[PDB]
Amino acid sequence: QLHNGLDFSAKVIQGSLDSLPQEVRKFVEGNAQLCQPEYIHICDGSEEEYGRLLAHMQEEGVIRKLKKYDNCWLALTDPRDVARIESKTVIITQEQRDTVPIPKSGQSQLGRWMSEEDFEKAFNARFPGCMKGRTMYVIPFSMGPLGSPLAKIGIELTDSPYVVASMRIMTRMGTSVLEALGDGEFIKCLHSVGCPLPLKKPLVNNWACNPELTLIAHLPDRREIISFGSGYGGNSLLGKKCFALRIASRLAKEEGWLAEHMLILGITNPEGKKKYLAAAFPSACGKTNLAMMNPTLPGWKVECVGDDIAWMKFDAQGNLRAINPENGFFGVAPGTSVKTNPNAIKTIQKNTIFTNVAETSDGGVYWEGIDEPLAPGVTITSWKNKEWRPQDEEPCAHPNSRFCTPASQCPIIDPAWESPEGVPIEGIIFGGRRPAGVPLVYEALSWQHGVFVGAAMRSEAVIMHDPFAMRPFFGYNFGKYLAHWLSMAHRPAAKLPKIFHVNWFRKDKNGKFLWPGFGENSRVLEWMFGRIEGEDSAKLTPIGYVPKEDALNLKGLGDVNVEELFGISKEFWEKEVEEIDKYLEDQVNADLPYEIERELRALKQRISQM
Ligand SMILES: O=C([O-])C(=O)[O-]
Ligand SMILES: [Mn+2]
Ligand SMILES: [Mn+2]
Ligand code: NA
Repeated sequence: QLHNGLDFSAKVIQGSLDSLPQEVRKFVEGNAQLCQPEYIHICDGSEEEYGRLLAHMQEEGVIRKLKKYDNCWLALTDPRDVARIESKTVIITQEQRDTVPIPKSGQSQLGRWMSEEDFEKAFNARFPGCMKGRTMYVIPFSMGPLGSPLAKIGIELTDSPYVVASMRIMTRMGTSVLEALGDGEFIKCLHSVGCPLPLKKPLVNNWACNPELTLIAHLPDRREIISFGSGYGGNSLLGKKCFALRIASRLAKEEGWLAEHMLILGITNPEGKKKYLAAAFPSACGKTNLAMMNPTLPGWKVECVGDDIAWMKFDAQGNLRAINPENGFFGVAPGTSVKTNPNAIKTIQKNTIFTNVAETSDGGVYWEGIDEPLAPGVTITSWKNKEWRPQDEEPCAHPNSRFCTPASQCPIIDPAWESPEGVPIEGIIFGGRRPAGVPLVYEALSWQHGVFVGAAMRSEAVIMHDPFAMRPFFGYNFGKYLAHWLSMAHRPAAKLPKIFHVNWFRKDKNGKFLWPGFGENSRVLEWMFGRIEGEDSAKLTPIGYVPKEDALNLKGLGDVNVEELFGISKEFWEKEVEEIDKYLEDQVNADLPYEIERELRALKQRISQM
């Protein structure tokens, strides 16, 4: 430099620009030049850093300590900033069609593209000087076990201490990640709450955000994630959805692997034989519930590898190896009870950050569906910081409120949850909320049919399409994604996992659920287990294999309505197939793999013959 305006060394309050890898320093310094932070804090990932940052946020009123628990915290946000906003979530590529198929109707439900040109304008409208008066935190994080050949590293720059704290839980972060990275490639993650000081607008609930300018951008060819205006969850914790789904799915396409919205669980039978299963459900269908299920069948054990995302790659032996890229659970809080999820309740008792849940007068947490009586006299403060009663119109916790907890604390965390080589997947489970027509469980007829079943997934929010549970998350053209899945069948040695589809939520003719669910879902898993083992416990139907008469263990369940629960009606499925046909033609069109259209034609024909 000729002057003093490019070297940010004097601004570093922890760490050293001289200690960073070359490309890390350039990423850090270049963005400091643009965003103009008062300070640069290079995170070390220490407990000391963590505790002090927590106490600082506490003193500022950004978070509250929950006194009932061990080292637990509560953040209440500005009500404008409570969730991911897909309309403000975009992927930038040279051509639109690389990001999304071109829909015949004109409006895509499979993603949202922005031109390079439009993003540049948006970027320039947002980031210059955006961190004035704030600390820029530098988060070196690994997605996956540090030593895993399947793990990927990112650097996230942020002006939110809430993000730092949450990222510590959700990823492996700190000095060891920088040491592991060296001069290797990393995903560039830039985040700002978009409120430079002095504040131009009112600070609501001590929660910095810029709703009008909120934009969550992905530049896969630049390996960059750029997010502005939201401090919340999947908008700000850049490793989770942005990196481990959107960027990663593109990388996976390029490199021969898969990045998927799937839980990973290990299940052991009463004979000591263990299998790993993956399952993709929409974000309201019992995913965390299944991942840390407490099975009701004697002698069965379920252990949790991950509850949200899976990175999967065939090894030289042909086994589909999976890792959980995350280091914690960012779970939806309402609906979590000792009934629905006893192991979740146990996990979140300590070292856990809660966001937008209710607080009890004795320093505890509360939300809809917690199904836990309070002592008389104990009162509730809602997520809106106001007195609340169980009979009031509005809920005490926001529907998208969250716990943010360490994975290592789950009482049934799998002993291989951090194994570098990953765990061998033997089955993949798709599923949704369908009150009618769709059986409790069926098995895909082939890999190609299995990919179709994934592609055809629909779930009651109105029943909407959500293929592979990836609708908000495709890093690239969904048709190409289908092609990618299909190509797995053409590599020699590959042991293709059996594919199943589940529906826990089928109802009778008056609104009553047909299946008790929760821990009883172990009875369905047992069937899958046996089918993987090659047992003839199946009956052929037009939609795939279903359990034979008496194949399902229904002991202790009373009078289960088997005929309704597993009923398949021509009328319903004629409608179903036409709807899938119209959806795929519109939304995928020219990019629809031949094999998928073939499976569609085949299903239609099987239905026509019943
Ligand atoms: O936060 C999540 O996990 C989601 O929205 O799928
Ligand atoms: Mn998810
Ligand atoms: Mn359930
Ligand atoms: Na707050």
